Order: sequence, then structure tokens, then C-alpha cells
Amino acid sequence: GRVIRGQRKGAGSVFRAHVKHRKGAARLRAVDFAERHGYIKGIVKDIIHDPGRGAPLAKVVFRDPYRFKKRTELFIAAEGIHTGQFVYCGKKAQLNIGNVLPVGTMPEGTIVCCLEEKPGDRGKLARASGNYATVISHNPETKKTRVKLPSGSKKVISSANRAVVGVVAGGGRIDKPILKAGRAYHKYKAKRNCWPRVRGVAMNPVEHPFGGGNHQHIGKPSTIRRDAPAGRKVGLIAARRTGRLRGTKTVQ
Amino acid sequence: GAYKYIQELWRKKQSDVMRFLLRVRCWQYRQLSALHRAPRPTRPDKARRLGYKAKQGYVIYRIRVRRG
Amino acid sequence: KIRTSPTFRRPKTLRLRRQPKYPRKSAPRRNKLDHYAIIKFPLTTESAMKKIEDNNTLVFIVDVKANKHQIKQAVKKLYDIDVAKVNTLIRPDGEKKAYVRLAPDYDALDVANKIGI
Amino acid sequence: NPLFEKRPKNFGIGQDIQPKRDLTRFVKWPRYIRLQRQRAILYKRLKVPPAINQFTQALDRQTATQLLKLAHKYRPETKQEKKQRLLARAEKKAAGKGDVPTKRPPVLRAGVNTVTTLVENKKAQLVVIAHDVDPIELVVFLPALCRKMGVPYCIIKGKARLGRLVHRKTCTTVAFTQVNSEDKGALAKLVEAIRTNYNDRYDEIRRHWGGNVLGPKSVARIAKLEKAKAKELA
RNA sequence: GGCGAGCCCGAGGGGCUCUCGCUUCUGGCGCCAAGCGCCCGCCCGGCCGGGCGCGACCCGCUCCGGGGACAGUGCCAGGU
RNA sequence: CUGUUUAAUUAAAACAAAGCAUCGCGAAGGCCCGCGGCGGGUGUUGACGCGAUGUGAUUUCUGCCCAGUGCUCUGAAUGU
RNA sequence: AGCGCCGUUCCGAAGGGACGGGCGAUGGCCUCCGUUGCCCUCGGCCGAUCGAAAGGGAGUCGGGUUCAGAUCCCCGAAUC
Ligand SMILES: [Mg+2]
Ligand SMILES: [Mg+2]
Ligand SMILES: [Mg+2]
Ligand SMILES: [Mg+2]
Ligand SMILES: [Mg+2]
Ligand SMILES: [Mg+2]
Ligand SMILES: [Mg+2]
Ligand SMILES: [Mg+2]
Ligand SMILES: [Mg+2]
Ligand SMILES: [Mg+2]
Ligand SMILES: [Mg+2]
Ligand SMILES: [Mg+2]
Ligand SMILES: [Mg+2]
Ligand SMILES: [Mg+2]
Ligand SMILES: [Mg+2]
Repeated sequence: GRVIRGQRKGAGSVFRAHVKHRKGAARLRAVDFAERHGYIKGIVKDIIHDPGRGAPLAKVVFRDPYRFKKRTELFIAAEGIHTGQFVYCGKKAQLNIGNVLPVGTMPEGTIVCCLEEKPGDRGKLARASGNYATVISHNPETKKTRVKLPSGSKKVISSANRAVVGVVAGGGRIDKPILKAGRAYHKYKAKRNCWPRVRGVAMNPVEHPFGGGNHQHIGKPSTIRRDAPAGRKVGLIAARRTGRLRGTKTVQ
Repeated sequence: GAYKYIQELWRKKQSDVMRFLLRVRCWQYRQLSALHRAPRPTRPDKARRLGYKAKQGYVIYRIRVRRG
Repeated sequence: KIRTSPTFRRPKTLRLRRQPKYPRKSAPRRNKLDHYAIIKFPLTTESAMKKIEDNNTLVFIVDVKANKHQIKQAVKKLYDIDVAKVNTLIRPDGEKKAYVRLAPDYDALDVANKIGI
Repeated sequence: NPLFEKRPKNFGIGQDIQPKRDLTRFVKWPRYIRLQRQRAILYKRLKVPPAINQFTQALDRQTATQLLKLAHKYRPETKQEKKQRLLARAEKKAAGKGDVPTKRPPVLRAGVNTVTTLVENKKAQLVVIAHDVDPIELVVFLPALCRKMGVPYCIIKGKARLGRLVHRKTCTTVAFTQVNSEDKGALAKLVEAIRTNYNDRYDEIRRHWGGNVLGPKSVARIAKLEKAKAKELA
């Protein structure tokens, strides 16, 4: 039959990210001599609003240790920073809010954000607004460190990758109901075309596996496995359970 | 004088004296480009029995294709 | 030699100047758009004739491959008269209409009587 | 003396900028540079077969200088003196009408086919085998062949230096076959040391395995772990 | 290397064994070397214009890290 | 609720909607495109994010059944 | 297999430029200047190129003229 709505996301025709008005990618300084054997002073000039993002962007200017040139970078603004604060970065930087430093320096229980999976990818984990990680379980030999992620997973990572100390500013963004379709329209028009949200039962049988019949009913078990082909994984994908929760996660 | 020795050494291309050179050449040619020019044949006996004569005009290319 | 930069680039080699052994067309091609081929037809209509009295300006029909400078040089090297300015338009039949305004020392009626329009 | 102050710059982290250092090991080298460098490193890392580990086990420079001083006056003739000898012999046989003015021309032979023919027919008195042939398959049969035919062979470093005694870019092989009257003792003095080095120890060299050398960072890591283990044991 | 500490022997001194550093009140500035030591053509023992080194330690065989004989690739076989 | 829809027979009780939920995924990943490459979309993105569905503002409720069909977890203790 | 296709910074030796100094040569009124050839030194392209007659984009306005032109033609007055 007809290609479903879920298969059109891979074409990239009209489902691309609205990426022009974004001010740039929010990354850290890549690791160098001044960030592996010391620290360097950096000044946050202003903080701006990246569209399609509720977390504020921070324009932190640096100084190149090798050539006479001021380098301007784009950090995720931690909570409580302000313009004119000397944001430090490196190995032996002192632990304050905003000072990105490797996890081997900080003690256990240090609430950080914008950390790295592998050392040198400029910030991947815990980047959304109002989220953080928990640093625990250091090791003298075999330099690894457990981090509790916002999903609750305890990931073992390296001890050389960096993380800005604090939480991401903009916490509580999902506290307000959108309260009308207009603000949702403006929000998704800012982010990307992720909003042809039409009910799969309400649409046609030839366009979705669930639609059809004289009544709006599913008719088929919506729990569909991970071994399903493309165009089949609709509804619940590899659902190990369903219904109302009981406990927190019950996953080791 | 030598080309029969080169032929008989190339025939048993599973032995240890040849498979090291074959592995080194496969790594070198894989880290090279796809289609380029080798300035001299790496198999002189096979090139000469296919028609290479060491004079001005005959060109040797080295080329990489995919299997399957 | 100390290579202080972490980027290796091309050395400035010695590029040779082109010094060929034989020419490739045996002769320079002659100028087909010469003075007799730029300015083709003087326009002798009413609106082109009234400009001679009221404008001190001649009207000519020019091939489309010529410009203001070539029209000016062609008029000065054929009619032995000075040119103040040249205004060109593309006539919609396919040719170029050139209004050649002359210097105030010359007389457009006298030049028109000498060229026969 | 009037003003002439000193203005020191402290090159630490977080202050006045770094000077232009050597930066040799950190420049982004091109594709073929990295190819040849990691190719040499790959030959150093991997275990080479015992028929090509014979290379880098070659002749020292004093005996190579003696060999070059012996081979300098057995040089093959170039085009200029070749045409000169042709025209001179033609003019002498046209004027004086001589039959055999030249008894024996002493000259060495070059080329792998010619050297292999001479060692198979036992005409070769000494074999000089080049080191830097990039297809080693062209060379690998020659040491065992010279060993079984009893002709002494010496492995030398540099095929360019052997090409410059034959007026060519590559020579790859030199066969000493004919000797003069004033060179027999010196050639025997060379052949005795060459048979001491290679022919009397071919069975020792063929059993040895080359390569198997780790990188210096890994060697220092294993040495640091060994010193830590020795500290823990004592 | 102590303007720094370390654990000891110990009379100066010794290194069993260890960690390097020279930027943390400030919305300032910071590059194209100061100094020192040698070598040249110029004013009879003087003056101008130039080169090298120390400043900025030496050597080395991967740009640096993270995985690693796994992942993937080519073919064959069985499920779905 | 405002909005949208069968242009050329329907304007709706239909669709959408905020709210309430559920499931997958910590990047060698989830869902997809591609005949092909470790090629692309989400991704200038990182669980307050992305992807897939049910219901449809607020208040009050979410009863009982895993026998069946699905989805998921575990162990070469164990049949094929 | 292939016309060709993927991709736009990715796996590229992807700057042909100028300043300053030194040396050799040529020319003009060889006083004084302009070039050629070599050496040293410096120099991220966010990567060739296209893409708006409504986006960015320096500077012309007044009177008169024809059957048909007008900030364009004539006169006068300005600017880049
Ligand atoms: Mg809630
Ligand atoms: Mg919804
Ligand atoms: Mg809906
Ligand atoms: Mg319908
Ligand atoms: Mg169907
Ligand atoms: Mg039913
Ligand atoms: Mg050639
Ligand atoms: Mg109607
Ligand atoms: Mg609730
Ligand atoms: Mg409700
Ligand atoms: Mg129920
Ligand atoms: Mg354009
Ligand atoms: Mg304009
Ligand atoms: Mg009009
Ligand atoms: Mg006007």
C-alpha cells in the first residue's frame, strides 16, 4: 500500500530541522594542553536564546594560548552564571558553578551537566534544560567513573572526559501547560516539522496498519516487536509491559 | 634466468614467505586510492607474459574493486 | 628548516611560462568589425531628421556587437568630426540605433549635407 | 647601560603566548608520507619471514668500501667510451689489419637473470646482492641458490650505489666472475670474510626470526608494569 | 630545580620511594623577543648594516585519546 | 472551545487541538531513507530530547479477568 | 556493469597573494625611478561556482520637448 507517515522521516524532504535561525552548535572547547595540564580564564560576554531550545546559550570568549586571537565559543549556560563571570576551564580548575573540568578531579556526588561520553566530543550527555548527572564510584586503577543520568541509568564512563559543574539553566520548562494549539504551533514551527500528529486509527487502512473498520478501533495488538519490518513498527514498539505503572523502573 | 623462480615462488601463494608480503601489499594498496598509476609492475614475470616490455609507452595502473 | 605550523601545504614550485614552438593559426585574424562595418546605415526618417536641426545629433544604424567607444572611434575616423556623446538603443527589428551628438564646433546640417542625407 | 632593561616572558599556562616550537611530530603529514612512515613502522612491528629477515643483516661499511674499491676498476663501459672503443678498434683493424688485438676483456656482469645464469653454471666467483629492492620476491631466491651452488654472496645496503658503478639507476646484482692478475689475492681476502659471514652461517640465519618489536610507548608501559611488579614482590 | 613540601638513614650528605609549579577578589592589556654569548665588510684601535645559539632541555617508531581480533565487510545456512 | 477538511453533490456529531497516559532509545543507540559506501533524516540534536500510538478541555471516577492472540525477561538445567 | 550517482567539508600536498630585506639583469632624461628571476618572512578557505528585476547594495534632481520618449532627449543645477 501507501508509504506511511513514519517512513517519510528518512527522506529528509520536508522533515528537516528548522536550522537557519539557530545561532550555532552548543559545544565545549576541544581538549588541548591548557585543558589537560592546567586551566585558562574565559569570560562570558552574553547569553542568548537559541531557537528550538529552551536551554540558554552562553557566548563565552576565550584567549588562544598559541596565537594572538580571542576565540569565541558557544557554551550551554549553567544555572546562576552571569555576564562578566570568569568561567574557568581545565583539569585543575577550582570547583564552582560554570567551571567545566574532568570528572576525575571532582569528588563523588558532584552534580554536573553537559558531560561527555568519550573524551573529546565536546559535550553530549545531559544537555536539555534543567537536567543533570550524578558523579559517583571513582577508581584508582582502570580509570572509570559511574554517572547517574537523567533517565536513571548508571553509565560507566572514562575519568578524563569533562563536564560543566551545575545544572542546565531553564529548569521547569514543562511546568506550564501549552494551554492552546497556538503556542504548540509556534513551538513546533520553531523546532522542526514534527507535527503531522494524526491518529493512526483515524487515518486510512492503506496508509497505516491500524486504521479502518466502521468503528474507530485498532483491531490488532499494538505491542509490536523490535524484529518488525519497516512500516510495521507502529503503536507500542517492543513494549515489555503496558498500563498503569507500579514501582519506579524495576530494571537492573 | 630468474622469471621461472619468480613464477614458482608466486604459485605457492599460501606459504609464509609470500603471505607476509601479500598482507603488507594489501594494506598498502587498501590505504592507497582506488585508481592510480604504478610506475613499474610489482609482478614482472606475469606482466611480461601478459605483454609488458620495459620501454617508453607501456603504462601500469593499479585498481581496486569490491568483492561480492 | 623548522616547520612551526601544524599544517603542511604545497611548496611554491617553478611554473614555466608558455613558450610554444609553432603558432596555432598561422596569422592574426583580421578585424571583421572595422570602421566600415560598425556604422552601417544613417537613418533618414522624420524623427531622425529633426534631431539634426534641433539636437546637433546624427542618427545611425549600428551592428549589435559594437559599443559606445567603437561607435565614437568609427565616427571620428571616418567622418573626421568630433563626438560629444553616443546614446545607443536596440531597435526592435534587430539592429542598434545610435544617437551621436557632436561637438559644438561642428554643424550637424553641414555634416549631413556632406554625407548626403 | 643607559636604559637597556630586560623584559622576560613567562611561558606558562594562562599567560603570555607560547613561542614557535619545532612542531615536527605534530604537523598533519600527507597521505603518501603517512603511507611510507607507517609502512616502515609496520615492517618494524610485524614478524617478517626468515627469508627476508636476512635484510638489515648486511655488510659493514669498511668491507663495503673495500668491495667498492675492488669493483671500481671492473666498471662496465658507458656509451661514450663504448663508441670510442668501437671506432678505435675499427680504425686499427682497417689500418694495421690486425686479427686479435684484444685477448681478454675483464668486466663484471649485471642483472638478475645474468647473475642467476652464472651461479647456475658456476661461473660466478662472487655475488653482490642489493638490499633496497621493494619487491623482495625478485631477490629472495638468490641467497639459497648461491648457498647451494657454493658461490659466495654478500648483502649490501643501497642499490643506488650499485647502480652508480654500472651507470644506471638500479643494478640489484653484481657478479664477479673474471679476475685480473693483480686482484686475485684481494678478491680471495674478500671471499674469505664473505664466506665467514654468510655462507658458514646461512643455517643459523635461516632459523632466526626478525621483527616482533613493539612500539616504544608500549615498551615503556611494559617496563613500568615490570618495575611495579618488582616493587610489589620486593 | 627549592622560592616548595614529603617517609627515613644521617655529621656534612645520601634517594629506599614519591607529586611537579610557577594563570583564582576585579567585564583592562598581552603576537611579530628583551638580555646574554660567538662570527663578517666599515672608522687604528672607534662607528653603521647583517648571520647563529641560549632564552623556548635531549631522544624517540604511530597527531592525540577511546574500542579492538571483537564490531563490521563478502558469501552460505536457519528463523521472523 | 478558536482552527481545518471531501476544489466540481456533504463543513459535520468528521479531522486537528492543549490536557491525561503508555512504549523504545545513554549515540557501535531508538524510529526511518537509500541499488551502493560505516552514505543520510531526526542531528547546529542528548531523557524537561527524539521517535510511535490510545484518548481528547475542567470536576469525579480508570471496576474485575494473562484462559486466548500479541509484546517482553531468564537460564546450553532442559526436547527440537 | 553503466550513462552516471552519493557528499559539500568529509579520508585532499585543495593560499600562485602582498609587505619588508638582500642579490643579478633590463629600460626611460641611467640624477631619480619602474619591472624581471632567486632566497627569507607573513598570510584557516568555514572551502570552486550559481542562487532575489519586492532582501543587502555609493551616487539626478527642476523646467521644456513628440503623433509615439522621459529621473534617459535639450537647458540649468548637483553627486558618487
Ligand atoms: Mg505531568
Ligand atoms: Mg498528542
Ligand atoms: Mg489527532
Ligand atoms: Mg476516513
Ligand atoms: Mg497494510
Ligand atoms: Mg471485535
Ligand atoms: Mg616510465
Ligand atoms: Mg458544501
Ligand atoms: Mg494528574
Ligand atoms: Mg479529560
Ligand atoms: Mg480498564
Ligand atoms: Mg549572484
Ligand atoms: Mg541602485
Ligand atoms: Mg509614456
Ligand atoms: Mg526632470
